[PDB]
Amino acid sequence: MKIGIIAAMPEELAYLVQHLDNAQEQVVLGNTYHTGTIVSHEVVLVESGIGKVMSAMSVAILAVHFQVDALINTGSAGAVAEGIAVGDVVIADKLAYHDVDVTAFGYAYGQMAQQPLYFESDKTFVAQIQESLQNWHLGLIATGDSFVAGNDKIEAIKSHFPEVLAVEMEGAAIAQAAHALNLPVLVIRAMSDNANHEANIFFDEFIIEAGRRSAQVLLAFLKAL
Amino acid sequence: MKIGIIAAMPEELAYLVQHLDNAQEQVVLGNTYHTGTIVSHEVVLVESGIGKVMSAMSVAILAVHFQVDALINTGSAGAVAEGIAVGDVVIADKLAYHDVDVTAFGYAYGQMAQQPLYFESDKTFVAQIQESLQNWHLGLIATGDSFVAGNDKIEAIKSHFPEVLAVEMEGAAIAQAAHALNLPVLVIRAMSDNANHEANIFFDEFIIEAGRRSAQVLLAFLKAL
Ligand SMILES: Nc1nc2c(N)ncnc2[nH]1
Ligand SMILES: Nc1nc2c(N)ncnc2[nH]1
Ligand SMILES: Nc1nc2c(N)ncnc2[nH]1
Ligand SMILES: Nc1nc2c(N)ncnc2[nH]1
Repeated sequence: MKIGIIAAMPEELAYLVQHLDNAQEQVVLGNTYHTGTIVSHEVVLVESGIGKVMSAMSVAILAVHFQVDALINTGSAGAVAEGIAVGDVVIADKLAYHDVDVTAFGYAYGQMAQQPLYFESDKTFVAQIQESLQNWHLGLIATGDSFVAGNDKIEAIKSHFPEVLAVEMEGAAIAQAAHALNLPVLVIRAMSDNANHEANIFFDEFIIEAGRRSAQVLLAFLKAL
Repeated sequence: MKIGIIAAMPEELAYLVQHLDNAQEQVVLGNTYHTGTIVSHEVVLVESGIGKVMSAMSVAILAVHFQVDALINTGSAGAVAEGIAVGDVVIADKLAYHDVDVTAFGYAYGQMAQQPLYFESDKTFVAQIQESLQNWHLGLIATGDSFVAGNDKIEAIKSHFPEVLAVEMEGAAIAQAAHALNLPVLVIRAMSDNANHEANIFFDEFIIEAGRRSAQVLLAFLKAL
């Protein structure tokens, strides 16, 4: 499988670019796509930009232009669940939006129209990475076009998804796009903050570590795949 | 210019498909793209699906695969401003998200990270359609991954954007994607409801009319372009 690897920010893609063999760059519509191999696997790496729209466009271009067979999404997120420490890794076995409301038509809160409420990382990828797995957790990552920085927002999100482990701005968008384009995806994150009132401060301090930790898990997964 | 034309729902693309000359269909990653000409213009038509992610993927595929030169986005929206009647048309001279909060890093409410707060329909397209222009208005359309159906939500949105004329789920996403991919876009909508407690009921009754009215304005624009 040719694997597309997406990260929202440069800090989250840097470590992987450093491990890219026979690296080449291809500029497509103003963004750079890195091609080459990682431990034998044909990959395309891309820093998508932040949020639902930028994520969705990278998936579409990876699918249509680069003809990838699978996707891995890596980066940092905010820790919200019991037992999840800053620096921990979360493998998303489910993904959902925490900021979607089409309930007027009967959909569940969080469920986008003409979509399932929950998307999932590919089950075989999840089984394999668990085996290769750093303190880590398996569970729900909730996505929204918002940077969560307050207990009031955390509690709002938990009132809809009590089992949420972490929050961030792209996961469910990448999974929605991947599912629409018929591609398996694996979503991995490392915690840079607690999504609380200080979230922006700790995100700034720990983004590089979190980006690297998530990337290290991705590399361990590719070594075993 | 080869023009990509995007509508979220089938009801919003049907009238245009009926006016497509030498119509052909091309299936790309599970979605149908209609090619041909409308009043001499080379077009590609696509029903993107609902919401930010589906919109963004259609723009990316239109850009990268079909190599379009411009985009027109058409459909229905909910009327929220003074003087805007159900059935009226709104040409969006500005677009912004009403559901985005990255204020923790200093961005304005509604402003996505690494993006402007307001996107705009291409100024030359707006000048031309005004000339070709049905009761209609020129102003802000606010976008969110939510179907607005309550005065409480309307008032929430207006507290952030007092000049908002209508609300819907794709405009600003299409404009964000178009801007990122360096393509001019024109956003047009016809009102199917008032985004109030009955919004889903009136949307169901008037979606076909609204889809057609917006499409008729788009056709008048192409006839003059
Ligand atoms: N409405 C809805 N609830 C669920 C659930 N508990 N699990 C999966 N899909 C769902 N869809
Ligand atoms: N690393 C990271 N932290 C967060 C947060 N608190 N909210 C949204 N996205 C994020 N991404
Ligand atoms: N923060 C911010 N305010 C504005 C405004 N009033 N107009 C355009 N761009 C903006 N960006
Ligand atoms: N036609 C239409 N009405 C609406 C509404 N009230 N909210 C969001 N999108 C919409 N689209």
